[PDB]
Amino acid sequence: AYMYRSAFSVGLETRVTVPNVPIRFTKIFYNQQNHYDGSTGKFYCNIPGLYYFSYHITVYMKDVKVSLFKKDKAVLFTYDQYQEKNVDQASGSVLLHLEVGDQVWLQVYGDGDHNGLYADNVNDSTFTGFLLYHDTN
Amino acid sequence: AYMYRSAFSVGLETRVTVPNVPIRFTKIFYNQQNHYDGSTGKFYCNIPGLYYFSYHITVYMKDVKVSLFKKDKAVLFTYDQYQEKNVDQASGSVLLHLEVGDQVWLQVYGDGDHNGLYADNVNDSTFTGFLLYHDTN
Amino acid sequence: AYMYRSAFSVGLETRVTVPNVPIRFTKIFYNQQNHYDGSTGKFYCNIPGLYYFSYHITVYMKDVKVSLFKKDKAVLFTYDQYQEKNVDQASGSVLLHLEVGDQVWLQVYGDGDHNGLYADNVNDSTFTGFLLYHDTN
Repeated sequence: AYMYRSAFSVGLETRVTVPNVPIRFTKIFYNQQNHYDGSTGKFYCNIPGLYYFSYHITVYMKDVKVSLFKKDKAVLFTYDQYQEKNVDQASGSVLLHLEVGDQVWLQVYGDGDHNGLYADNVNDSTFTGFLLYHDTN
Repeated sequence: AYMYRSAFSVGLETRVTVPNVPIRFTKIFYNQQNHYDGSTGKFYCNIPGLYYFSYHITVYMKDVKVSLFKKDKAVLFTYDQYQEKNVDQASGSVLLHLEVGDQVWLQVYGDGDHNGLYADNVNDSTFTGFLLYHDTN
Repeated sequence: AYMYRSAFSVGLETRVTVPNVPIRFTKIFYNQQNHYDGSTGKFYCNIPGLYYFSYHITVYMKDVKVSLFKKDKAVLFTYDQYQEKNVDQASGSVLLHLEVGDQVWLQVYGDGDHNGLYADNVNDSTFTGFLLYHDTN
């Protein structure tokens, strides 16, 4: 007996250094409905309703700005004013009503043409989302 | 066909500098049931049950302490020790069981009578909450 | 009528200084089904399904690494790079599918043998989780 379900939880373990593009998380904690696509780093709404989104990422670059995108524009914009060195750790959560076809993803902005020396890492960056409430009916 | 639903997600983009008062988030990501009131900055429970709350805010002041209030007292107290440059970015999440009429809001405390020069900003601070489980019945 | 429900939200206020062991949160914001055991500091899955987990903790030690465990292995590994003052404030969220018997808990690692002088504190660290989707049936 079918139930309107949609959720995904994905990570990176590190590498976030490319700006202006959708961050493509490939570590899958959960993506049963395959509504999230690691090839594009985008979540595709296949069920209209209220979704909850949450992310915790580590960005390796200077003056980092994080944007959570819905459809084609930034709906959430993070600019941690407490950025030290060339590493930024941003997080956020929000509820977004989505229609079928609506896309949601994360994107970073900043300078990485002058990054110091890397390190061990093994630090999980995550992007999660799930359908809270299915629309009308 | 009615369903016990209650959720809200609101932000500010910036303005939080006044302490001791409910932070009035006015940017509405979601507030369909209008259980959140931007005039008071408080969420009003209209359905008894278990609620999840989550916030990510940036506070412009020193020696900042953040409190999530339920009814009339702080249930969550955040005093990040990682403060420096008079810019505190506190976050938190918790599950609270609420009864009809219970109010929930965020409140900050600190010294804002010696803040340096501002900046571009454009940094979303958010307050989100949703009914997870409706009570008994 | 029975509803497959399972959620918990617990905190500490301060203490986390001992590494390698499951953090025992004892402040109960919610633990109605008693699925979280404050004695062992572990959540026990009593209902198979999709769970959302969220945590915001403050660790008092140096070179702090944080791990969210599922059953016996670390699922999430948080190694905040912007650490200082021997105080690490880590947070994370993720969705995990669990089977009955599966245990989930938080554990920290790091050097706490030589920490500086404490302070007021009163800083709520939290560990929360809830069943999102009950399994098949």
